[PDB]
Amino acid sequence: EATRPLSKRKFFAIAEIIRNKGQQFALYESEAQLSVAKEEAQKAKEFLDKRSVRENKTLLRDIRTIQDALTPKELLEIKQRETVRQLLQLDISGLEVNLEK
Amino acid sequence: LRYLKRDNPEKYYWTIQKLGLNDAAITDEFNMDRRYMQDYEFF
Amino acid sequence: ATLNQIKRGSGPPRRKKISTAPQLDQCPQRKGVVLRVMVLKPKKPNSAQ
Amino acid sequence: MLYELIGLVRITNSNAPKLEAKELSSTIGKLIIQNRGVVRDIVPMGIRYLPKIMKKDQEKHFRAYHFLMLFDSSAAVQSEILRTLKKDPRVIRSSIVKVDLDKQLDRASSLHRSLGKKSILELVNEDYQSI
Amino acid sequence: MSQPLLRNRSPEESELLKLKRNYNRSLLNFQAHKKKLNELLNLYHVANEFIVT
Amino acid sequence: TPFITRIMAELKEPLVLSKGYNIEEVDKFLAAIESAKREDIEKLEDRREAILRILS
Amino acid sequence: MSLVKLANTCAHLQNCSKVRVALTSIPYTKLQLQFAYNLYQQGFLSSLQKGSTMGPDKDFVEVTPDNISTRRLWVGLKYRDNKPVLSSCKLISKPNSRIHLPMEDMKKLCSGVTIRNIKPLQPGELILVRAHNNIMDINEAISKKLDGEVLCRVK
RNA sequence: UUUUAUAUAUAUAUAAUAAGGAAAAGUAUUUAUAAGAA
RNA sequence: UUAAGAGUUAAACCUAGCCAACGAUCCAUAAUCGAUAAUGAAAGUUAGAACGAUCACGUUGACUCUGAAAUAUAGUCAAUA
RNA sequence: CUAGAGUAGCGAAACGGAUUCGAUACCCGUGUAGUUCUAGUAGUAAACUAUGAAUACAAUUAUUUAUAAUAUAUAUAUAAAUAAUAAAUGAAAAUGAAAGUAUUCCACCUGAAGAGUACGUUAGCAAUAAUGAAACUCAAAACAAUAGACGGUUACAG
Ligand SMILES: [Mg+2]
Ligand SMILES: [Mg+2]
Ligand SMILES: [Mg+2]
Ligand SMILES: [Mg+2]
Ligand SMILES: [Mg+2]
Ligand SMILES: [Mg+2]
Ligand SMILES: [Mg+2]
Ligand SMILES: [Mg+2]
Ligand SMILES: [Mg+2]
Ligand SMILES: [Mg+2]
Ligand SMILES: [Mg+2]
Ligand SMILES: [Mg+2]
Ligand SMILES: [Mg+2]
Ligand SMILES: [Mg+2]
Ligand SMILES: [Mg+2]
Ligand SMILES: [Mg+2]
Ligand SMILES: [Mg+2]
Ligand SMILES: [Mg+2]
Ligand SMILES: [Mg+2]
Ligand SMILES: [Mg+2]
Ligand SMILES: [Mg+2]
Ligand SMILES: [Mg+2]
Ligand SMILES: [Mg+2]
Ligand SMILES: [Mg+2]
Ligand SMILES: [Mg+2]
Repeated sequence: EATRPLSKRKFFAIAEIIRNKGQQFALYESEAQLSVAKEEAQKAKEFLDKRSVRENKTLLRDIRTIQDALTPKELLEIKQRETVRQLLQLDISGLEVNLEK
Repeated sequence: LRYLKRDNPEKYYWTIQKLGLNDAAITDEFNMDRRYMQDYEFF
Repeated sequence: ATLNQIKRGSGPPRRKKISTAPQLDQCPQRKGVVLRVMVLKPKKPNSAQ
Repeated sequence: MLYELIGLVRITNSNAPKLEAKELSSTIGKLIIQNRGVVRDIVPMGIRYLPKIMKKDQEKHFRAYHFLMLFDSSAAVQSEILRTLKKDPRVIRSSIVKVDLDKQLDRASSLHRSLGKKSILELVNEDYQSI
Repeated sequence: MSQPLLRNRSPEESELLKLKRNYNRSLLNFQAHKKKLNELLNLYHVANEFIVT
Repeated sequence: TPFITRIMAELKEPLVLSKGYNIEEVDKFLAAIESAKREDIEKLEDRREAILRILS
Repeated sequence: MSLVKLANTCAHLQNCSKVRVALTSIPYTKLQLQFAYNLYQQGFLSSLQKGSTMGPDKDFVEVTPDNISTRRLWVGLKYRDNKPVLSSCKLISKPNSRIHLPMEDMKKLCSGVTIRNIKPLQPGELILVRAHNNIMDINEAISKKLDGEVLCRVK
């Protein structure tokens, strides 16, 4: 809006901001940085945990040992580590039942 | 990404931050000219 | 031919009538001094002195 | 990646032509398996006169024991196998071609595929293979 | 001429349409995975001939 | 950049199978096939190793 | 409200008139529907019909976002005395140069006076104007005292 | 078309059936104006 | 300092900015315009003599008094004659 | 062209042999650079479809070409390439799904010659590349097609 001369080249002054897009573009930037840091940390923790699981790491032999049993001590240890059906239940069955639902 | 900025600025900044880029890398004119390959040591 | 090309200066050439007597400096006539009187031969097919 | 190798091994001992092909097959298979590979098939093509008097190093060959090896392996050790084949005097000619597995995991060799047996399961036939 | 050209889809209709589309996606994913499992079984049936030792 | 490094790492982990296969899923499926057929151990392990090498 | 689409429709109608097809299809939108209705009222089109991309609608179909992409407006063209009734269809206000006339300039254009390089209205011609997202003939827009965008010529 | 019938497993196949006919005489100002030739 | 804003001028201290290929800066040229004149169907194009409006100048450049307002056809100083 | 290596054939230039009134040319011989590879400079071609890109539409036929079916047969349908066309356009040749009907954007042109020349500027190791006039001269200059003449132009007959 028109104003007295405030300098050699400046003769107008702001009066109001209809759209705050420029203002929001920095708030969102800082918020994005802060959120990305924590989400990074969480997912990196998950990846490290999965690496540890794979480091810890014989299913065929074990299942056959349970099957032949149907000796006692190793069988118990494998138990701690229709039971054969539960240990071999596949995610595909879940997909089938979900699709039917 | 420029369209995403024009549409959803919050998700735009979230995405560029997650991908390792900044606002300037998206908004500024870019060509893979020899000057870029020399300045950023592509090879 | 496009609208924006006409905007940038495209258009018909001006029918600018070039001066056939530049040395008069847009004057009806100029006073002068004769340096020499010369007898020329016209271009063919014309022939005269 | 599935690779079909077609080797043309030289015959030097007229009494036991298969010996050198045996040694070469053992070497290549050992390399493939010891570098995290699989040897799906070894098809023993027979003895054949070469189209011309082909020359490797200084010896001139007129006939060769042809043989085929279908093996699943990686690109790096595949190139290593090719390099070993090329410098080996025993292998007159060698050629490795990819057999694509984009659609079907199991595929037969070019010879059986040309005969009509697309897969090795068909080669070994199908009874009690629905388990 | 002065009336709406189209009838807006109700939120309930959109929900039903989204459920149909999700079912289509999950169905195609299911046949893809089951075909992959079938190929795995067929490869197992011939794994005996393959030399690893 | 954390994301690209994580993705490259997950690709480079051991026992990663191609063509949309999961190692635990493959193992469970093989065990299920063996149980169904039951309803030679080194040879079964050889089949498993060949399958893993092909799908590696 | 795409003037590009109105131009495409104009060219389509001209091409259909040249090859003398009895029926043709145009996009189903409010602007196109109003333009076709205005042509039909003047007698330039034989009939308006709503239909799919394959043909007219056998039974009445409600218009929804599900089928909006496949909807079309089918217009029947007229050919009388071995001549097409709808011979030429052109645009006045083009996308590159859009012409919005006040009412007095619109009267001047109807009265034989060239305004902004638009040829004056011809006797058997129709000029269409858009005012407040409504399409009408130039005479009606003058009678309504509405300043408007001068779109197209149909002779 | 619409509706209904029989038969068969809310739906499907066959058969029949169709409501759109109204009349009447009389009740100008038109606009601005672009020519080529050797 | 002014009646009055402003790097307009003078002083001080900060920031690194500002214009520009939709043409900056520089150079050449030019008094500007009209319900004025010419021309054209018109858009426009040309002129800016004559009528009228504005500006600048009164041989050249700077400064000063008076004044509401002048770098005045004033004064002072210098340049030219 | 700049560095390295390479150099079997071909082959500017050069050296000779022929032909010729003359050979500075065509023909012939030896043949340097170059053609080749690596690492660069440069960014010009009749770099052509002498035809910028995108979108909507536009009447046929024939082949293919690529899919989708249905039972080799449906001379099967949907697409694109090619060829000949209708309308349309065009000075015509001709174009023909664009040189058509329309919309949007960009680049380019304003008589011939002077002239893509001079001068300046920018870049390159350089050759050069880009940008790019003016004066002077003239009533010319060019495109398509027509009828002739002509060809060390073809074929057919007598
Ligand atoms: Mg200020
Ligand atoms: Mg101040
Ligand atoms: Mg200043
Ligand atoms: Mg200061
Ligand atoms: Mg300038
Ligand atoms: Mg002057
Ligand atoms: Mg002056
Ligand atoms: Mg005057
Ligand atoms: Mg002037
Ligand atoms: Mg005077
Ligand atoms: Mg004065
Ligand atoms: Mg003075
Ligand atoms: Mg005087
Ligand atoms: Mg060299
Ligand atoms: Mg050489
Ligand atoms: Mg030679
Ligand atoms: Mg000659
Ligand atoms: Mg020679
Ligand atoms: Mg070269
Ligand atoms: Mg280069
Ligand atoms: Mg050149
Ligand atoms: Mg060029
Ligand atoms: Mg060109
Ligand atoms: Mg032309
Ligand atoms: Mg040059």
